[PDB]
Amino acid sequence: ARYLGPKLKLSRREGTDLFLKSGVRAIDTKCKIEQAPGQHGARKPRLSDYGVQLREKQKVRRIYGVLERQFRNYYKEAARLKGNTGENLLALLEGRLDNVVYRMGFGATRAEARQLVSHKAIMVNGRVVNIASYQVSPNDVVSIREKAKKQSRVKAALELAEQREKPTWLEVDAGKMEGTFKRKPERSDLSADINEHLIVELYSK
Amino acid sequence: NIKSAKKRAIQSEKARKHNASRRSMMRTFIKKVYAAIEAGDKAAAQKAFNEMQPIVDRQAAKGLIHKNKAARHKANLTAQINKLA
Amino acid sequence: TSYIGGEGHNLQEHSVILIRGGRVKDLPGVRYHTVRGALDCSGVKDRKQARSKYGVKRPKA
Amino acid sequence: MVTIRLARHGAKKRPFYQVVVADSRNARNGRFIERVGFFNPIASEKEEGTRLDLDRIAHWVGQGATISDRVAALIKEVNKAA
Amino acid sequence: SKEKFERTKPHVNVGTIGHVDHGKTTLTAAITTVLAKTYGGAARAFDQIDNAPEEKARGITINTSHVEYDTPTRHYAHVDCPGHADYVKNMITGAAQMDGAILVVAATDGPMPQTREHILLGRQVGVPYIIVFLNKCDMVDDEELLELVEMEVRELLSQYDFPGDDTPIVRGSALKALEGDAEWEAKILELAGFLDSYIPEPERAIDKPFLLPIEDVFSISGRGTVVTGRVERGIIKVGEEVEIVGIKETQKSTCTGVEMFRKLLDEGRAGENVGVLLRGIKREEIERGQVLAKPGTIKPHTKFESEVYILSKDEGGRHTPFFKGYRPQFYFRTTDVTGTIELPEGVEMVMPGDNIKMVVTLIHPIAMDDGLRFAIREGGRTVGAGVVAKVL
RNA sequence: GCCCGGAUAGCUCAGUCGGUAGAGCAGGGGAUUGAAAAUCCCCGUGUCCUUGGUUCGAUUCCGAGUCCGGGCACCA
RNA sequence: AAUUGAAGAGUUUGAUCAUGGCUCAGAUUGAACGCUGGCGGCAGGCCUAACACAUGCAAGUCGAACGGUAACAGGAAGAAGCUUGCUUCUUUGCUGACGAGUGGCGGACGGGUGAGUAAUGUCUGGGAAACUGCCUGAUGGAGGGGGAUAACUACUGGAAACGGUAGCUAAUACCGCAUAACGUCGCAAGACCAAAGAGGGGGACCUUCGGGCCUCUUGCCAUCGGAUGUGCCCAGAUGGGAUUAGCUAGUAGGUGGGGUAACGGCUCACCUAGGCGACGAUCCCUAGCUGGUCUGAGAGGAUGACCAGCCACACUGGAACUGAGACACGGUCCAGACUCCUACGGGAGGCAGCAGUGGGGAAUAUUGCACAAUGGGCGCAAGCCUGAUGCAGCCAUGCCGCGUGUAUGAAGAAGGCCUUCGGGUUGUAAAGUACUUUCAGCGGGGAGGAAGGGAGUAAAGUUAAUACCUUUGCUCAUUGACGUUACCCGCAGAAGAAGCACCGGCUAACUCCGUGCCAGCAGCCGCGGUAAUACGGAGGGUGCAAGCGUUAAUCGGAAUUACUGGGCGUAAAGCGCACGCAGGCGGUUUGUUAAGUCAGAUGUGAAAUCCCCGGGCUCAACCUGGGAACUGCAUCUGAUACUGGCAA
Ligand SMILES: Nc1nc2c(ncn2[C@@H]2O[C@H](COP(=O)(O)OP(=O)(O)OP(=O)(O)O)[C@@H](O)[C@H]2O)c(=O)[nH]1
Ligand SMILES: *C(=O)[C@@H](N)Cc1ccccc1
Repeated sequence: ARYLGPKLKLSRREGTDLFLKSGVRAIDTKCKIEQAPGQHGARKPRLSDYGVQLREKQKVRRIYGVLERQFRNYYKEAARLKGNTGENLLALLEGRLDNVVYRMGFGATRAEARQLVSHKAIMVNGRVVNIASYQVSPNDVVSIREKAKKQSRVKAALELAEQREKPTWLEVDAGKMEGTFKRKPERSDLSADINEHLIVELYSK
Repeated sequence: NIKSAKKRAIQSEKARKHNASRRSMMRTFIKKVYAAIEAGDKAAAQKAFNEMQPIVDRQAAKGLIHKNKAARHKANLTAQINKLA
Repeated sequence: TSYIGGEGHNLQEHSVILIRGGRVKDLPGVRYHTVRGALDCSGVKDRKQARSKYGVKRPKA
Repeated sequence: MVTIRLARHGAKKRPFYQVVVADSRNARNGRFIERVGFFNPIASEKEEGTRLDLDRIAHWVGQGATISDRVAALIKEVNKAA
Repeated sequence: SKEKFERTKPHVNVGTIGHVDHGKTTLTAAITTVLAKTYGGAARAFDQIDNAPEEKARGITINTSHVEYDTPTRHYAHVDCPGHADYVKNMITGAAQMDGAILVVAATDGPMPQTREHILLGRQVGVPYIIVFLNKCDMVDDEELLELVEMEVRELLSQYDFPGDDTPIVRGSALKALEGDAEWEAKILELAGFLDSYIPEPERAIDKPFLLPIEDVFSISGRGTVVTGRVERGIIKVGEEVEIVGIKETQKSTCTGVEMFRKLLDEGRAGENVGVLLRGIKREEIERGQVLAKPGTIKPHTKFESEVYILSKDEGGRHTPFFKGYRPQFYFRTTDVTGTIELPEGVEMVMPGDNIKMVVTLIHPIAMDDGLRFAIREGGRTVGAGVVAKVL
């Protein structure tokens, strides 16, 4: 289900960074970005209508790593929600536990965060959840199991947490390895560089 | 067939000999009453009618007739005796 | 009538095969391809691309 | 014979009984007259687990409804005192 | 199915070898009737053995009929084999089940090459003991030449490294004993008596990885296709998942039936003459020549080395020494596979009577083992009798 | 397992009661042409399915085996 | 909170704009095939041959109905060993219980298949000429006698199947007599009609020493009910074809008899001469119907597998009996075909019930475990039967979740590939190193689905009764197929787990080498003729993922069947013209009826599924509560503008 291959080559095809290898290094730089998406990376792409909205759709999927079958499922759920379908989609895609624990700083990157998820290292509301597909509800608290606590990996990931923007719809402790979800994400509180407008239009054909 | 519910087979044979025999005797009394009506003598028909009356009543109560048919035989037969006289 | 797919085959008057649909637009009347990979119609030899068609298995080496 | 029996519904290994009034000569999940409520033996300490329209049960027993002892046990477990 | 097999007597698997019209079928029938007086459980006749239309079309045995009878000290399962050159196929199937064969030798003629051919494969299949039956002695009353014909039987085993002088000489009339001539029926009792003193108990290693050859293929209605044979090594129970190796790909199936002589059995073991029912397999998918085995054990090979002893024309083999390229049929327990001979350097003319070796590569993939004794035939006659030297 | 028929150069058949294998339909190689029809110039490419035997010598004599097709069975 | 929802591109031509078919991009399925393939949860899994079938099992149960008990275990009398009660053991229905038989009840439910059927069916909504075991409510009765048979003995036909002759005995089996009513017939007088006892316990009394008697549970008969089920009738709706135009004679209707639980040509006798039909009868072909599923913006089109209601059938066809109910899957009789046994005279049998097999087919599963749970049958009950069901095995068939690891890693290697031979690229990719361990594997703990039932005991009731019995609590030992479970903990170790199609435009993604209108590719435009982004390979890249493609099938795009929502002078398309019936539509004024219409109310529109807000399985799939919806139909009471009817 995971890409589990060249985790940084994905950012090369889209020309921008996707935080797959933020890590303990400030700026990557040894990735050869923007000059070569591949072997013929110097060639200018035609960029047709269908393709440009496809690259917009595929960019967000490389962010969370979710595949199409589950992403199509997320679309219909966002479709059956009242209000703005396009704005609903980013609320759900930020609701995944691995993404939430990523916002807490317990996970270096989303890929590193998913490891904590499946290895039952995360416990929310006294309930350990292994499914990364857990859509977090408002007003709850997340944490780490004592045996899976401070085992040399989550500590350094906490150091990476001070170099991030730290979202405002949730809160972390970082003193006793704890975190709490206050409210659902607002469209004005996210990265703002990612577009979801064309993604709605691709699934409408 | 090889099923111990084959009893209902030989029981129904034993039941039909009984039932058929009793229903044929009930019908011959109905034939008996008509002959008097075909004769014209109301008194003979009167006598025939009053003796078959306690017969059909006893058969419907035994579950042989559905009680409405029993009533009709006593009914239309009396419809004959008034038209006769 | 039926079309014979792939490069080289071995059918001779018999050898039970399988028939699937598909017009080819070159041979009038022909509307069926022969399912290469099934029954006594062996797959083609040495085809690494699109081996789902022409019944070539994944290399045993 | 009109009875107030149950009806197995739900998933495999995860049972859910639906108390219902039906004809005794019909299937378990077949035709009936009307449901009365439900039974959740695999429930928890949430807040629910059983809802029996005790009035509707009584409206049929007057007509001649024969309650099955599993359901009658639930009537005794929905206790008329509390 | 009914009647589970009771293990009250030491079970032995025997059979008969001989010649066409020597009375093997007649004797097997006569054997059961004589045993019928001490235990009425067989009482088999001639037609009980020959059950095929062609067998009653020419009065000969072409198929292996199975029969069993038990003495108050042991239990025996006899096999009636066909006695023809073109019927040597079913003959070896019956020979593979023998812990000990019996020679039906008519004292009227004696040692015919076809009779020698029966012992030749017997030595090559692994028959340790053979009790001889001097049959048809009812028409040959010249006791002088009775001993003369007995002497030639003694020497034929002798030149083929077998104790012919130690072998129990049993006279008898298979025909008169079948009708009831007590004198000849006593011969059958002498046959049964010597049967309990010349046959030891063979060791069956059931602790070894399960192996089971294919003897015959059946298709019981309402049950599917069942296959029979004798378990070489290992054990099997109902519901045991196994696999089969044949001349083509390995197929999987689970055991759903363990029977012996149309009678039930819970667990199958090595040496017993039992059968296993495959799970949902067609008659077209399974044919004579394959072999059952334990899951993930044997991969079919295609080459091996083998020594051999070639017969002569006056022995049953050839009279003309051949060259490279000659391809006779390599016979081993259930096959008639033809293969090309890759002879070693130094010999160009394999003269009839050689004890030379060769490297064999077959046209069909099959499961084999080191030290397997087999024989080679060609054109309707046996040409070789070798041993698997080494697998490659 | 048994009993027969096809197994003959790309394809279809003839040739035998031993003597160094044919024909037809083919198809193909060159000159002309952008490339071909056509025209002119030349044509066999064969394990007689495989293997052995009675051999001065086997397509044909005897069979075994494998492949395909067609009949009987047998029924733990 | 309860439908916030509609995309287009390629091809006619030298080029263009229309018209117009053709084709693809999407989703889906009871899927098949090719390749590959780790686990798990929930569902589905013979679409063709309604083709033929071995074997096991699928409906039995009641002694609290009876005569009996052939067996099993006791009691009791006795008998032999011999440790004089330690054993052996012939009888005895006297008990616990119980084969075979009589009788009661069930077997018409449950389960399967979809052949037939185009309306005798189904669906929507009504209606009256009905019936209704078991359950439940009301009022009474429940008195007294007789005659047979099976089982069982004797004998005996037949191989078997399967009986026969002569006798024995009981009952909740059968048949009377008595008594009858708001019950039946009739206007009424009157006439007539029912039945069955067993089970437990016990004081006085009574004891032909069977027992009566008292009392409690249950049962029996009648009548009116109720509920539920079932039968019947009407209206509307429910396929294609008009190259099918007349069809029907018990047919259209009336009268009388018979018959049906009930109405009727349902069936007969007489008379009348009619009935249906274009808003489509008969005939031909196809098909189970609906709730629903899929698709679609909706309207619609297609479809009817699983789940649920209804109808039809049981090897083919036909008939009838029993019974409340069948005019009957594991019932009966006959005929026919197909298998089988045979002692050749004569008989056995129906898997479209769970499995299973041959065979058909592109293709669809184990001759498994249990009655622990739910439901059903009988029984007072304990329990017994239970292939319904609960579970398991097999299959990637579908849907969802999870895994094949995370971080670090520049000499920016090797090798492969391309190259302006500079180098680029594969590429943080790998190795090395530091951590982690889900699920598999192995080893221990360990939920819940379980409600009850049985024995003991206390109390309140019924009663002469502290008894029996019933109800409400308590106590002990417990009932678990799945099951080496769900789940939790521990240990070893990156360890055991990534393929599939594609890359000319359509439509996201490329070069080289090799083959040269050869081989092959292909959905369309079409490619290939010696410099191929389209053939094959190689490297790279793209999409998707334990699945990826292919084919078949459906709707969509297709406004190319246009009701929403198309056109007809030249593109396909005005009949040659006109008259005119049915039909359709119709100026204007007043009144009126209130049908259509519209408002509101009522009953109904089954449940589940679809939509909304919540809850529980780690989440989801899935299950589930309430609500909404079910866009339709019938009735009632009103409104009178508009359409229609009547009248001036
Ligand atoms: N007089 C006599 N005749 C015998 C005797 N034994 C056998 N026979 C006859 O020989 C004939 C042999 O027939 P089979 O019994 O089939 O011979 P076989 O040895 O089995 O030969 P295959 O059938 O080829 O295996 C029988 O028909 C008998 O009549 C015997 O001892 N005495
Ligand atoms: C099956 O019964 C085997 N045990 C013996 C057998 C009998 C007949 C044919 C083949 C095998």
